[PDB]
Amino acid sequence: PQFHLWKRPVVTAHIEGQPVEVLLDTGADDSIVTGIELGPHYTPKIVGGIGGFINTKEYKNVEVEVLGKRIKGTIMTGDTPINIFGRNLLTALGMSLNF
Amino acid sequence: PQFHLWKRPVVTAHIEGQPVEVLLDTGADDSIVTGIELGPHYTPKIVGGIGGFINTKEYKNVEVEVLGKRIKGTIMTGDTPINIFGRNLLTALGMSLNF
Amino acid sequence: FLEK
Amino acid sequence: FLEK
Repeated sequence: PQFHLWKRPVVTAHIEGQPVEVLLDTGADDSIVTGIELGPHYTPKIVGGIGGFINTKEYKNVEVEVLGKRIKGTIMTGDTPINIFGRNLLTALGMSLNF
Repeated sequence: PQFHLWKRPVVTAHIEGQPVEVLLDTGADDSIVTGIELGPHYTPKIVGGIGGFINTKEYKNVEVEVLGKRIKGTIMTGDTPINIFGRNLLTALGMSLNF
Repeated sequence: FLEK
Repeated sequence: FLEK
């Protein structure tokens, strides 16, 4: 199936049972989410974007249900203005950019 | 043809004859380039990203050759750390995100 | 993510 | 664009 990019490529995902709207982003290396609580077992990180950088919390082997499939992967949480699924999860969902 | 996303989706483009490496990004609304000079006929803009926002110069109807095709479109220039082609040009190149 |  |  595919996304024709006249609108933002947005889907609903469940992270450890919690539902979240996410943007599927090929220019992101990694994924970052806000407004979800995931535990004390994290490593501190900083990710850089366009306007500067932010502090994040990296969680490994998190359970994610999206597009009729359940995968486990790395998620960061931090003060992002929008939630992003980056290339790390898009490869796990078998997505490609086609032309 | 397609890009499998284990590596960054990067191509070379010619903007008004000048060659530039660009990242094809589905989470960008628009495109922004640096290190190219495009004229005094621009409108001032500010784009926001992850770490904050930047000042840009918006140029309309610019000539772009990429993936064996020549298209005209809107490009901004500013102090981006990487050059991005956003959804505005990816639709004009007939790209979709497939799964 | 980039927006105006 | 997002990176670590």
